[PDB]
Amino acid sequence: YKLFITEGYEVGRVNGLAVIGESAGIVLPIIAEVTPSMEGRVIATGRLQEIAREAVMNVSAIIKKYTGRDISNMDVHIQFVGTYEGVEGDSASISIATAVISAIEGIPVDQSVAMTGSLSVKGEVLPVGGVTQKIEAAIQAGLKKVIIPKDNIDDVLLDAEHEGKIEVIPVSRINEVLEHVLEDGKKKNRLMSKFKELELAAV
Amino acid sequence: YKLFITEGYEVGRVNGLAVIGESAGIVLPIIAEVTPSMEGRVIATGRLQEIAREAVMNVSAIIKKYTGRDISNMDVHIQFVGTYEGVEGDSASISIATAVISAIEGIPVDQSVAMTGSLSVKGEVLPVGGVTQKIEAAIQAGLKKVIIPKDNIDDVLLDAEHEGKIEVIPVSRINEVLEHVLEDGKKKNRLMSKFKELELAAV
Amino acid sequence: YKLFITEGYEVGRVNGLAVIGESAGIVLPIIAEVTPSMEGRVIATGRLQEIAREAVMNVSAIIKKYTGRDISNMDVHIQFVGTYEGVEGDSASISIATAVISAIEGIPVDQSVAMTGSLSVKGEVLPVGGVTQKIEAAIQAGLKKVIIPKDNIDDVLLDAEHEGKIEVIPVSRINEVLEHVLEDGKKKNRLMSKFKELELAAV
Amino acid sequence: YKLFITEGYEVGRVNGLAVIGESAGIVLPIIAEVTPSMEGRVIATGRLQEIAREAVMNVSAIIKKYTGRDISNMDVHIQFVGTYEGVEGDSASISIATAVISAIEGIPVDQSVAMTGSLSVKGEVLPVGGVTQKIEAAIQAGLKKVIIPKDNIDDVLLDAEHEGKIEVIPVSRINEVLEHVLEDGKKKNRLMSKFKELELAAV
Amino acid sequence: YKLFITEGYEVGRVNGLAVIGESAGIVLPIIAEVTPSMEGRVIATGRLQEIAREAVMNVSAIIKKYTGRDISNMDVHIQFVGTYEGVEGDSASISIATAVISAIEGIPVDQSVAMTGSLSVKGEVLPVGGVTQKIEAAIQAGLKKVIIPKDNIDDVLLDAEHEGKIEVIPVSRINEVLEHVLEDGKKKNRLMSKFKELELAAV
Amino acid sequence: YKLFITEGYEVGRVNGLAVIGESAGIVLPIIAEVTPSMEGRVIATGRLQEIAREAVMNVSAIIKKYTGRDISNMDVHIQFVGTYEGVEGDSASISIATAVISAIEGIPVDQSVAMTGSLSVKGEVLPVGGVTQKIEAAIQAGLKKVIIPKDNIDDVLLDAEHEGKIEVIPVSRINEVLEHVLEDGKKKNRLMSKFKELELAAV
Ligand SMILES: [Ca+2]
Ligand SMILES: [Ca+2]
Ligand SMILES: [Ca+2]
Ligand SMILES: [Ca+2]
Ligand SMILES: [Ca+2]
Ligand SMILES: [Ca+2]
Ligand SMILES: [Ca+2]
Ligand SMILES: [Ca+2]
Ligand SMILES: [Ca+2]
Ligand SMILES: [Ca+2]
Ligand SMILES: [Ca+2]
Ligand SMILES: [Ca+2]
Repeated sequence: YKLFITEGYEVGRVNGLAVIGESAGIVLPIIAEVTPSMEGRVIATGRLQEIAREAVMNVSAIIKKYTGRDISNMDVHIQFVGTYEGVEGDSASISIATAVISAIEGIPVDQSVAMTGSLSVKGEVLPVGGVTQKIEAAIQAGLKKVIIPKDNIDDVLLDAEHEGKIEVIPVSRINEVLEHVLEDGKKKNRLMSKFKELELAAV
Repeated sequence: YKLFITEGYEVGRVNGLAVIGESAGIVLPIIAEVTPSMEGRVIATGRLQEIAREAVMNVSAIIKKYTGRDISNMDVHIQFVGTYEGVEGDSASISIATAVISAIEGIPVDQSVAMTGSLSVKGEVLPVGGVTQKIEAAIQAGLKKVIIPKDNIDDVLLDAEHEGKIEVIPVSRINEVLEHVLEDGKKKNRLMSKFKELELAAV
Repeated sequence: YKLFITEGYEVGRVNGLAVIGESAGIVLPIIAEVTPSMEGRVIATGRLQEIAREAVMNVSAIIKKYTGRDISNMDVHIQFVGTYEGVEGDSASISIATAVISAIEGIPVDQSVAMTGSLSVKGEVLPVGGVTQKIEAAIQAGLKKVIIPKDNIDDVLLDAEHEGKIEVIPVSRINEVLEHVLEDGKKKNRLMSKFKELELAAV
Repeated sequence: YKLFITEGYEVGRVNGLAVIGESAGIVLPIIAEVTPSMEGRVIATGRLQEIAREAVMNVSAIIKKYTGRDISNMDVHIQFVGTYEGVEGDSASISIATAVISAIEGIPVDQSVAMTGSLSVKGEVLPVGGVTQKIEAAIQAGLKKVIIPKDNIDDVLLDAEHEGKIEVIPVSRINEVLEHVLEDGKKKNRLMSKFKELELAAV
Repeated sequence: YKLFITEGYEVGRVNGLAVIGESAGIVLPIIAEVTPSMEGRVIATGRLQEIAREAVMNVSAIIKKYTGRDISNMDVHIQFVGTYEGVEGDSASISIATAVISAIEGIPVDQSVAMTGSLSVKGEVLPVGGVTQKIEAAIQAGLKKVIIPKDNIDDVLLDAEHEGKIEVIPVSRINEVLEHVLEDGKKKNRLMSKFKELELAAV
Repeated sequence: YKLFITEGYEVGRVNGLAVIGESAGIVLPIIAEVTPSMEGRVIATGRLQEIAREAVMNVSAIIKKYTGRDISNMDVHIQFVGTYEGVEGDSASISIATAVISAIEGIPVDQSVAMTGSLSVKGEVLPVGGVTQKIEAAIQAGLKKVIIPKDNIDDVLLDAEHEGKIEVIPVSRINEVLEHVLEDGKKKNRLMSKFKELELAAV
């Protein structure tokens, strides 16, 4: 049995990447759900709950500004799949942000694409540590692609036999992440049209 | 005397399964109660309190979304029956989730059915470790059926004389767990009607 | 001098029973006090503080649900009388639960009645170990009655000359414990009227 | 030089009594200070730190209930004067409780009065071991009076020439201890007025 | 990879300075975003969230008074780039205030200029601790200029080889900070015209 | 660098006095700003925000009654200069009230005068604790005068070498505070003319 899925499309689930110990990479799947608040809360537990809060607050800024979803009146539940002492997650993890966008919009995410990076409140993907070891974990898991922050491209140093095994996609901003992982369709086209103004503002 | 009941129907009580040490299985009964908050709290103590928090937060997402119960204004008390050093429970244990649903709805649970698995915030039952040893513990306890995550079916390897002694029921999602363990009746039919939208969204 | 009282009625004090070593029984008196929180805390120290927490959290569920006392805004102080290495107390000890109910309601407890058992969050008295040795300790202390969980009746095996010396009262639920130990009067009648719904829900 | 004072009145200092080895008595002075917490802590070190915690938690119940001092927002520092291997202190020692009340109220304690006993969470003074040997230690120290738990009066057996040398004062409850040791004055009268409800509730 | 940018102009991003431990300086970039409130909230998490609240409330006074932006009907998201135990930020940090003004006005900030100081509700820049160590951190980061409170000029003591490497700009008030860091243009000229009345009122 | 100014006149800034720990005095400068509400809010953060609310609500009564300023349609921002765990401020601090009056009227306050006291809703200055230690802090800061509540005159006990170093001014009411600290001029004369009716009503 595995705790991640490696192919196919699922709503609210993203294959993020993290580190354990100082250096070893892991696949850290995130599952998100949004509910009416019946003020809304970020509902998370465990050692990574602060990263969940960072990611959800940061993605909420972009969701309010560019899509107009009233995420402040939602409860946002973040689940980390897999429990390990010593996990270090990405600040404001883009995997968590992506899972929330998927959950709110009902648009599934490609499970064959892993990702790492930190989401800024403006929508930029900021660089992170451990990118080589995270890519190695994605290869060992049988994933097809890995999204990384563009400023981490020169941090990648793979041995001879991790080379050629995974596609590495550098990104600047969240809308590029979404382009690469959301299932193609009308819903996706509508959502990306809203995030166009984020891209225009940034470039 | 035993600490579990093996037949009959009881509100708020579920025969979960866990491991002690690395490998040995145990029956881990859960008892849940919900109260008005007089914000509500998850009230749990001991070594497994984090699993209780995970389960209750995850089941709360599905309860709010699909049934509309205001579980955020309830106190949720989780009790683990039996105290053992070295118990490892299922992340977000489905036994705890089930006990909470039973307690809130007032619908009793079949004590002859044990279960193991992890509840996702979306209602899926995720795979767990130790399923063979947990099934062995259920057989030694005299239980009739065991619910397991479907992805763990190929993890089961029972000796000649544990074979034929217990029914093993693989599940994908929480609504299937409820179908197998809640007492038949009008209350159950009403509740399952609400969870229909979860099943439709998932398939 | 003794550390327990064996006759008479006192608020907040209950003669519980425990084991020391593997097998030897002891009388373990509990004294409880409740105070305004000036969120409230469970205040306990020593080797048995976890049992105190279990008992107080479990009894709080039933107090909130059936009596409406705002115990979440109280500090609950639990004292164990007598200090011994190697004491094993009853999980969620009913003696502690009873002491708390007595303390909150101001209704004294019969000191001639000892008790053992574990309180469920639903109000049931769950079975415990060592009941014969605990009854022996109650007899040696000169107590008149001992409340035990009903599922432990067939665990009792007393020698010829412990026989006939103490009344053994099996119980299913907390309201029966209270019926046997609280001082008769208007206060008691009012309290038991509230716990009637617990009995009805259980049977 | 001595480590105890035997006459006069001092804030926060009480001449308690303890045992060393199995049987020998000692005077064990306690010094307490309370500070704002800048949640408050019980700050104690050494072999007797658990007795300090018991005493301070138990006296805190009575302080909150009857005097309304917010002792939960104070740090409570307990010092044992004199360092000896093998000291056995009184559970929930009344000397520690008294020192804390004195420190919080700013009312000095009579250094000519020693005391032994255990404080209940309800304000009762519970019996202790070794009272004869503790009285002997108080006589050898030149103290004038010794407060003991009333249930220990029949434990006193003094030789011919310890007789007639010290006044022995049996007590039921903490308010009687305070009456005997706090310096007379307006502050004391105000404090004792608050503890009147404890005495009324007890009798 | 770095977490700060050292040249160029970006909306909503400012290179602030902080201390870690007692003495060591760090560059602490701030990213701000403002959104419609869909009352508005200050949205911040982590150890520095109180400094974020102080800065945003203080800058809001000056924004309302002098520019008339309805910041009370905005959500203000503050992100600290870089996560470190033991960071001590500037009270009411001017870097946070500047980031908010930039975000609301859409006027980018010079990334080659670091800053430290505390914003008063009247628009003054108040002195801070650790200015030498903060300047050292800015030099080690390759920044070109550092804005400091004027009252901290005599606190600067740089070794021989930190000297000559960075321009140090003392300021009295926020409008001077903006003059030094906002990108020149029509937007900036319009904004500074509004803050003219702040300067006139102050001098 | 210091966080207080000790000479000169500034709008909206007052050198208040507070205590840290139990006893030590500190200078606690307050800075206030008022803005149109664009209902108005009291905007304050940190550990002292309740004192800010008390002071601003109490001073608002006197401002509405005697000066007719529509302070209910203003936002009132209160800043405490200096951040310390364990600060205890004056209830309804007169320093905060004074800062607000100065800010609304545009009349600067003498920075050489410190003050302590609590403002009543009727304009009286009520007594406070720690006045000796607060005066000591003002002397150590190099302030020239300290305003105290008249009922605290007999609480002052300064050592030989704090004596003769600061002028101590006892007051009954807010209009006397203003007479001593507001800059002389036409604005002040106009304001004091309005508060004349407060003095007449009080005497
Ligand atoms: Ca390729
Ligand atoms: Ca590539
Ligand atoms: Ca079968
Ligand atoms: Ca099957
Ligand atoms: Ca009988
Ligand atoms: Ca019987
Ligand atoms: Ca005598
Ligand atoms: Ca006597
Ligand atoms: Ca230069
Ligand atoms: Ca310069
Ligand atoms: Ca003079
Ligand atoms: Ca004078």
